[PDB]
Amino acid sequence: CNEFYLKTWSEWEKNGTPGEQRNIAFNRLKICLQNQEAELNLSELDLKTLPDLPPQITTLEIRKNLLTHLPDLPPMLKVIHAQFNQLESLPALPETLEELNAGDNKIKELPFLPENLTHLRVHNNRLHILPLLPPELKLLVVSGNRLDSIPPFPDKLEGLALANNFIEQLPELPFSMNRAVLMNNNLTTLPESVLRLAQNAFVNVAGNPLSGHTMRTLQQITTGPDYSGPQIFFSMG
Amino acid sequence: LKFLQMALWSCTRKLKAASEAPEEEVSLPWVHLAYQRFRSRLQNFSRILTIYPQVLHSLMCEMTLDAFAAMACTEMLTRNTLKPSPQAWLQLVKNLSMPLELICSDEHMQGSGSLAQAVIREVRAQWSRIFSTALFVEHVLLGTESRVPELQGLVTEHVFLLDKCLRENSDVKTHGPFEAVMRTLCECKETASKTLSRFGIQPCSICLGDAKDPVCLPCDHVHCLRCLRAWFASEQMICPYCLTALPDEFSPAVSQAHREAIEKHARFRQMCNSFFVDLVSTICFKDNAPPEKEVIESLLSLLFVQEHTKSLSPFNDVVDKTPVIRSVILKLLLKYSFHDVKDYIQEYLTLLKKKAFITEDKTELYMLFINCLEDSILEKTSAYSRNDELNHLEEEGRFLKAYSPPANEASVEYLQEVARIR
Amino acid sequence: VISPELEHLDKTLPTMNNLISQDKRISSNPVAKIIYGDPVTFLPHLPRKSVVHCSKIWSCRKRITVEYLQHIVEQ
Ligand SMILES: [Zn+2]
Ligand SMILES: [Zn+2]
Repeated sequence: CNEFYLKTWSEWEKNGTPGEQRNIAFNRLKICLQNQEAELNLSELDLKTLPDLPPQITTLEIRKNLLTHLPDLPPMLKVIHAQFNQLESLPALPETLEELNAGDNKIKELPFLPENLTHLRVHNNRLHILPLLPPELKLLVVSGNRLDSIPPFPDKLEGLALANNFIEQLPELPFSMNRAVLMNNNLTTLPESVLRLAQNAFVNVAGNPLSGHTMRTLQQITTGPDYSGPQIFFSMG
Repeated sequence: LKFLQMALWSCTRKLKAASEAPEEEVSLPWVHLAYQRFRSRLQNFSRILTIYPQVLHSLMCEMTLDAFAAMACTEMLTRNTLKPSPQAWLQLVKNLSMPLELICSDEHMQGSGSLAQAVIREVRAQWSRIFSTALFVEHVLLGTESRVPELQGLVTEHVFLLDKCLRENSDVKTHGPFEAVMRTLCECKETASKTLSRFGIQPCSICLGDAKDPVCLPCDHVHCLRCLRAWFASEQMICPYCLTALPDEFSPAVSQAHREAIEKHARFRQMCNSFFVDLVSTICFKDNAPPEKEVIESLLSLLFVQEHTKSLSPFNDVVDKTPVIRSVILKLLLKYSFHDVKDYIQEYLTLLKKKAFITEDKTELYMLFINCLEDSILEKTSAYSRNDELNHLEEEGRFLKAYSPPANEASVEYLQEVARIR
Repeated sequence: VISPELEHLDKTLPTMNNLISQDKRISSNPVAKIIYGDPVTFLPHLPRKSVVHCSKIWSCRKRITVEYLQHIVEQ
């Protein structure tokens, strides 16, 4: 089907409207297809639509394009950096997805997150609720969205970002945490467990209308140096 | 001269038909009476033709030539949109506004027959639409020209899209047209944002405003320098919005392209906001009848971001860092009779005071209301005649006789009593 | 010479008002306490329950005129 895949890409090419560096895309796609390169690129070519691209790729940059929708994603496309497309929603994430960036897209609801999603970045979408997270979610970036509630966090939530969201209360952050960012949410109160973390976790809660008594509580607890907890921040200026 | 003859002739026929008796003969005296009774209508028609003589070609028992002239004008403006040049069309619209709004005035057309009323019914939809479009030009287009000419073509296109969303029902005092204008202005702003930077424009993921002193990165997300200084504490220079792998040696700086882009989008947002404000003030809050419930509810829902306060705007991208309160919508609603708008004003007051933007010691907030209410009365009272002034003073005496007194809080009727008493 | 002085009236006038109101010649007068201070200190009949029964809600107010607009434009 490789012949049909590049053929369809040339066919979409004949649809080439102004601004679309489809020539460069077509060469990159064909070289990848014939050399069966594990990676493809489409960045900055102002594309508005994607045909089906080579299957055996495990990485891809399609950033800074103008797509509003994606075709089926290859089963092996582990690593997507699709920042700044115009996708209104995310099609099927393959089995082996290990990393995705979907910044500045127009998605409003995500498909299911596979088991191997060690990293996710979906910043600046228009989501209102998040699908379930896998146990190995070493990273979740969900900033920029409009989430009013947040599902549970898995075993290994090392990296987290939640800014610009509407989350009001946070599940328990286990010792897996090392880099938390939770600013400008609807945070009513957040647990003391954030203290139990290691001595190196960055934890910011700025911009939130948190309980003034909860902040005074966390100062009282940390200023009781008995804690070996992380470095906690509340606002800067 | 022929058309003025036809007008004064129809006026004379109408006036004589009410001669208390049959109108066997139409003598010369009635021509003066018709002129005296229909003076303003005829002078307005003359003014119209002076402004837009072409109307004559469009024209070619009752006085109707003024209304037909108005309809002709609104058509030779809806067809001649932005011709010869945006400034000449805007200026023609503006000049005609006074006579067209006179013709669309119920008092100006007292005694108008069914044909004149039927004409004016449509002339009002056309004029409201033309005025909405004229304000959109004046604020977004012309300003775009000097400040952000890269967008001048796109705003030109959206000018006509505005005319079309108002075409069918141009009474923006209703819900459909108001929501449609808002949808149009949001689509225009989004498209302008995509134009000024094909990576778009997004606010600083730290301060959630637009990135003053923009600092771009190998991931193209934008932040402020001062925000990156505060951010650079330790082990956490890697962007939050992205969790990028940082080569620790990285040290940022200002990328000019984005500061210019942001400046352009801020000028654009300021112009669109000024347009929405002017539409609300001039068109929506114009009639001698208050707008519907849904329009006012929507305005109040917009003033608050779900809370944080902002200037009167349809965009959820500008916010008063401190909870600022401003008098605009109160001044607009109070234009009408307090008895109709009191529940809107009390909903506004309670919605501010719902721990949303004010906490306690609200004596200054109430003074805002007290002054706005006082303005409404002063505004109305300065219109009164001397006999109406004496009648008003009598009514105030009767209110002072009738006035007699919960605690720990005020209400808009109580604040209105306080304003009136003051 | 004069303009520098008028520019700062928002600050300079409260100072003089205080110095006059606090003078022994005046501070023992109730009318002054009504004009400058809060009479609640010295009038017991004054209600204190409703926010509307404060001292500011019953304070003076800037009368809007053509001349005041003219001054503001000039500034
Ligand atoms: Zn910032
Ligand atoms: Zn990034």
